Amino acid sequence: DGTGISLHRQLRAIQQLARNVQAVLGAFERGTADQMLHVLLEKAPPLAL
Amino acid sequence: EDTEADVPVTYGEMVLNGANLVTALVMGKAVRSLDDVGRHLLDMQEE
Repeated sequence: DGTGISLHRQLRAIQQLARNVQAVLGAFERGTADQMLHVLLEKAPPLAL
Repeated sequence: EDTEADVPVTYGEMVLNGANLVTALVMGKAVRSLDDVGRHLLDMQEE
């Protein structure tokens, strides 16, 4: 609408996605390391042997 | 005694501008024309 309130709650969806997009794009770089901890420990023999 | 003179412009405007809009979402408070009644009540505060 022509109300700034219409623009103001249009802001508070943008400031909802702008925190979420970094959250999922962060979650891959966080997820990148977590794979390396699996694929090392999958090929890691226990060092007493 | 006919054909008089009245306003064609539809009567004025209330918009929730920065006086209202700040009070609108932050507290939930709304005052019709907070500009002057904020101004005047700030000045009668200093008399």
